[PDB]
Amino acid sequence: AKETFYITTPIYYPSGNLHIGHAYSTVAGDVIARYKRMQGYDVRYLTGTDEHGQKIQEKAQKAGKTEIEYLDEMIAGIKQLWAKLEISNDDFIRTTEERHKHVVEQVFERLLKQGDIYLGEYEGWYSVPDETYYTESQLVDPQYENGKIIGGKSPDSGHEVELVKEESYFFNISKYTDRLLEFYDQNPDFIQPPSRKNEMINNFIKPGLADLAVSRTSFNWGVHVPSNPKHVVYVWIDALVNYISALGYLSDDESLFNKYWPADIHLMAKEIVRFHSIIWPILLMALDLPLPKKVFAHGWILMKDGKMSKSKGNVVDPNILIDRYGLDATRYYLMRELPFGSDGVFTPEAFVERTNFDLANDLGNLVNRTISMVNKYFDGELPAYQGPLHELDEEMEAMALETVKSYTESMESLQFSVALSTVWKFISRTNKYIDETTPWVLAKDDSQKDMLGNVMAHLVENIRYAAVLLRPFLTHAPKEIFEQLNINNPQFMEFSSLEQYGVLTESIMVTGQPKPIFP
Ligand SMILES: Clc1ccc(Nc2nc(NCc3nc4ccccc4[nH]3)nc(N3CCOCC3)n2)c(Cl)c1
Ligand SMILES: [Mg+2]
Repeated sequence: AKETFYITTPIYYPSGNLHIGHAYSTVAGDVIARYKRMQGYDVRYLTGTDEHGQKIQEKAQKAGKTEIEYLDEMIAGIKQLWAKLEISNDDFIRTTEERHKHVVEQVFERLLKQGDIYLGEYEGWYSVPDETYYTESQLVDPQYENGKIIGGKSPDSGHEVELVKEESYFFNISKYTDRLLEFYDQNPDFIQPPSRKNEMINNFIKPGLADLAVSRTSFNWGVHVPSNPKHVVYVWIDALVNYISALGYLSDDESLFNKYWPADIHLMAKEIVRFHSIIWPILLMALDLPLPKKVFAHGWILMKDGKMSKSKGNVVDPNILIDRYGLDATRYYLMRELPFGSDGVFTPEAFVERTNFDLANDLGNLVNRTISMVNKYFDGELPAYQGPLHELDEEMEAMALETVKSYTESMESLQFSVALSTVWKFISRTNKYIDETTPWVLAKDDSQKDMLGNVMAHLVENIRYAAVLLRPFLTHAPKEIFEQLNINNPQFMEFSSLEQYGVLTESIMVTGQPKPIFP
């Protein structure tokens, strides 16, 4: 077998308007997926949607549609974005799918039988419009009476909160506390970034874990608890098991599950990392199922006003960006501007600057300079590579291998903006190499055609290296670079083709008519 690799994005909630940060997750998952497939893994890459709850019932009803009708339309639009981003997801899990709903049912009923889930009462500070409960310390403008909390406001919307008591099934999770802590100890790389682990052991595990209310009686649109249909499965169990339902767990064909579980990486935004680090492995322990090998939270893409939403007036539509500026530009900015363990920022100015200077100038003009010259000096015939003939070739070819080495180390540690900048260090140095070798000077001396060709050989081989490294990130530039150069063998486009510098042992006819990589 190709060794398997299973990567996931969270399931998105179909409110209707998607930012660059929802886009960030799918694009990054895609970079990981494309990269793993290039390394020879049997990849499965999952995304999908969280389709249940009170808020969808309401959305549907305002739009004047049934839930499904409303849902199908939100999802058509979601899947359209991911097609337009060229997300290489192998499947798309909808929580409204029988395959998912059947898992939810069975999972719930089993934890009931085991005695992990019990009937009690939830009490909390509820916000009607937010469809969300808040802790006393999360309240804004709290109201006190003789030292006791009596009311306050939602920190999201600022609507008044109201104390609600309600009947809930509860999943007893603190019973798995010491196992979880042992699982963290035996799996040190589990939580990425790892600085995220202690804040969580501190803030959430050691206080320690409260029983989790996992159903409600207050909505209809959702998976009903079979032994008790008045109760509907709340977000925790419904959303998490997306990752195992998509694989045919507990169906009649569990081959995908047997093949791909456990996941190698759950990728997520930081707001739900706690849920995937604590609740999720505990639920898996309760099901006697293997735990995922890694969970990775990325930061947010912020503005100058500051975090991104419909409300502040700071929403950026990935869609218009692809249209305005091109696909490769958009994918590039997102991956290039979000460091591991940090938030990033969208400025229209920063965007155009990164697209112009990195992509169009550094890369695009290296390619056009190089073809122009092969066409001026050799009428389109690129002399086959020979060896490191020029004083600078030996350390430049070393730099090419060092580029690939340092890129791979960044790709494995999830440090994408660093893998990209490393490639661009090599990009720039290849541009420097034209200035250094001044081919036009060589071109005037007939006894220098060998060296001229050596210089050209290097430039192209340097371009080819950068195109291969960029393939997980950019779905257009690399292919269009290989065509322009008339590198037409699929093998010369793979990672293995980078182990030894100078791979074009025969003459090739670069394009007569080179156009911009980035228009
Ligand atoms: Cl893969 C994945 C994706 C998301 C999440 N978390 C997550 N999602 C959502 N979505 C909206 C939402 N509301 C829902 C109601 C019923 C069923 C599914 C519902 N989904 N809402 C929350 N809330 C946490 C507490 O405040 C209120 C909402 N948490 C998890 Cl744990 C896993
Ligand atoms: Mg009822």
